[PDB]
Amino acid sequence: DPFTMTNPVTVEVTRGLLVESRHRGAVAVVDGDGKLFFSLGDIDTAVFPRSACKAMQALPLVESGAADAYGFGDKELALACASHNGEEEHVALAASMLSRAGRNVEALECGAHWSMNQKVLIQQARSLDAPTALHNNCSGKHAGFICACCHRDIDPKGYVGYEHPLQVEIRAVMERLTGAVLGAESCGTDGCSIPTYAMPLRNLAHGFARMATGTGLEPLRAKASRRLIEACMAEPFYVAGSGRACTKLMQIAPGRIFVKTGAEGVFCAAIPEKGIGISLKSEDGATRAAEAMVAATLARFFETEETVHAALMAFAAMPMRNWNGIHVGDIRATSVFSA
Amino acid sequence: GIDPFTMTNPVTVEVTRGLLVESRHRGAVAVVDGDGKLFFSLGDIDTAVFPRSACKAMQALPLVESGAADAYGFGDKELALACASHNGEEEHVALAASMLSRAGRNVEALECGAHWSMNQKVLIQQARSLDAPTALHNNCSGKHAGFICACCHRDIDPKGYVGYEHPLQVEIRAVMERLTGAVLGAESCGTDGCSIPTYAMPLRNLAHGFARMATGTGLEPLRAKASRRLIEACMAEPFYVAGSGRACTKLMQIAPGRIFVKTGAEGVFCAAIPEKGIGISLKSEDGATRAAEAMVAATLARFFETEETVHAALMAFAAMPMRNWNGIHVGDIRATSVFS
Ligand SMILES: [Cl-]
Ligand SMILES: [Cl-]
Ligand SMILES: [Cl-]
Ligand SMILES: [Cl-]
Ligand SMILES: [Zn+2]
Ligand SMILES: [Zn+2]
Repeated sequence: DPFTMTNPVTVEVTRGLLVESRHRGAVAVVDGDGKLFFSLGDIDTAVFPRSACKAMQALPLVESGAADAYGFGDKELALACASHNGEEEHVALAASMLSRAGRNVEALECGAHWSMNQKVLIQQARSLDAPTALHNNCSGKHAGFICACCHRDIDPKGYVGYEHPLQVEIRAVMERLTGAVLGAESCGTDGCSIPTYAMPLRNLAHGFARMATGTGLEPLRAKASRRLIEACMAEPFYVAGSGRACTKLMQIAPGRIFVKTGAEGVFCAAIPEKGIGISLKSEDGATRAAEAMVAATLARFFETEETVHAALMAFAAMPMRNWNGIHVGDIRATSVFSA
Repeated sequence: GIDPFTMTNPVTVEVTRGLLVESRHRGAVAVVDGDGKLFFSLGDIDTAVFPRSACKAMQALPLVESGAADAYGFGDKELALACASHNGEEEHVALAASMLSRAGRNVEALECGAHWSMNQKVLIQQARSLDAPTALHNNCSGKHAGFICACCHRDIDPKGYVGYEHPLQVEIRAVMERLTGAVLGAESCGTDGCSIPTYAMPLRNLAHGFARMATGTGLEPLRAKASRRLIEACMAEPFYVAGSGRACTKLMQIAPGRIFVKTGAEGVFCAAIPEKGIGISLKSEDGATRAAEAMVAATLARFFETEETVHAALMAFAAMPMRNWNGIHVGDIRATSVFS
């Protein structure tokens, strides 16, 4: 009988001299042609990408012509690809995207939530009675969905539904990019009420490598993919925002590194100039582990660019300080990433 | 005297989405009776684990044994707060402030630092009413008020009470060694979130320590009495141990007066069932609170299988639904069959 191997320990969290907690996980690094550069752990069992694949889901917004018809630039494209903090800049831009399609917050079907970022949440609490759908981290993606529908005269009502034309189109796009089979059996409902399709990490990484390089893509999809990847790297605040790893990681080497977090410990990334796509998951779903793992994986490709490498290693290995500012331990990606 | 077998910890908690397991947690559980006999276990219960806040009731023994709690007229709410990782609600803050003032001190005596509530609803209330939190809002402020009170009652200068060789920390090591039978020293010590020592020890020893506090077995009369007072106070005033929305408080409302529980940072739980002579400790390998919560409920449930209403209420913590922002059920967080 075959079985699945136990995932290796990818991240340790120390206190004093001891490992206090440990995370296991898996990483796939795939080039534009589909060759596996590097991997750790189980890259074949299907994993939910959650928000990490928002740039794939943003392809309808661009390919439909809607982004151009509505005058969207890199900030709107980045927001369409974002799990944003719900800061005022994000909420205003989502509202503007909807308004250009003749719609408003009432068209959003994602629901509302308070910021998961503590400083932004404090700001929101002090200025709002309750968040609205615009504050949802997925509001730019859903504004992008609504814009793709309205530009094409598709009724956006029910755009979250499995057989709404928008979800039909997103399945076709993601199957083409990743080569995975996306069906009801491997589908769940995402935090924002749209389908999320579990697929192998190997396929997810391959899909990001294709977006990053154009390999295997028809001309319009290759061009739209470049636009999205470049918009995210050009306006990284709009992908995440203040205090956030995705934003800071895309400020290390401006215009060269694409990253995107997903809920439950997922990260996707790409390095266009190296032809590389990356996907990963921390087995237990911890964000702190996925962040350390994506920085340590990226660092493998910048070892001779000392300033970039040092900045990535500062996310791969990070100090923890207590409320008095005393160093108590570290969160560190393990040696499997440098071997 | 060869070395024990190494172990990979089993999957104790699954998090599903749709038809699939989305995330998984591994961990370990020790259940020990008052005599030190191992009653049930899963995973590695012998490698040292930091208990973090889960052992606050052990650290509260100086407050009671010194005579300070009685000298200051404290009741169960103050004892519970001394044992608490509280939410920083107004009642917790006011009670820590009055424990300090009854000892002739104030917020400036606290050496733990300040933080915003880890509970989101309380955070929102704090943000709307405060420019910044103070040390009284720290989840450990009742414990640290207890420390300061223990010092002041005995005319021990509380300044520097976080330090490794302050008399209070010397006393805490002696208490915790007696209760747990573990060796506590600098090599197995770290600094806690509140700046005091935290000592790694095997889950087996931590569970035994809670079984001893719960039963009195192996303890001298004053320590057995003080331990009863602390465990009873937590069960009597469980809001003061944690607060609104919190697992420790809700778990202590299932079977009033019968189940003691306490969370610790990084996925630790300790528990006791005094009437059954049982102490419990556990850790999620990755540190996730959601896993530790499911594990403590599934472990407790094994002791109440013939008490259907208590069992059902515990099972609702062992397997909990997850809903998205629209209220749609997306999956569940469930303790696995290793608990059966
Ligand atoms: Cl969700
Ligand atoms: Cl294509
Ligand atoms: Cl800490
Ligand atoms: Cl004793
Ligand atoms: Zn979403
Ligand atoms: Zn503490």
